[PDB]
Amino acid sequence: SCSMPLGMESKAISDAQITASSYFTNMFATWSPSKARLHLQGRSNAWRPQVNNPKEWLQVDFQKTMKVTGVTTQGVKSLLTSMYVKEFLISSSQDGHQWTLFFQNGKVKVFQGNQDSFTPVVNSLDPPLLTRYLRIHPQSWVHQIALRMEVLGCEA
Repeated sequence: SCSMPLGMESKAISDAQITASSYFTNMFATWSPSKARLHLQGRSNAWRPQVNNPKEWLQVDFQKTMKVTGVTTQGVKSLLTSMYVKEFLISSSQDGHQWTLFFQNGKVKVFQGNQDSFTPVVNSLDPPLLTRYLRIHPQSWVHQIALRMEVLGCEA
């Protein structure tokens, strides 16, 4: 039951609720955090940080506690170039300042993400997170960090 899309694609999570450490901008496109939406089509249809390094993060504030049972991620093709995140970490917070990394067997879980530019990949959170804030941390990528995502779960 608890595997409903929490609103990235459908826009139930509005633009103001999605933030990042940085985003890439130029006069061809604006790859803002609010473009990080599963299946989004268009000119600048993903989040890209301004630099490619593992200190970058994308954040979603659900604005209330949600039960999170999984995440779906996708890359983008732009200007003939596929860009996707291959591996990533998840952290979560209830307040927004104190962040807990998602662990498995007593250390940080490294999620295996995408292997192409348009196939969505679902990763489960076991045990599920009860959380207001979720951050995704790119650890490895092909060509450029690029993300479109969905969060899966239910109300709590």
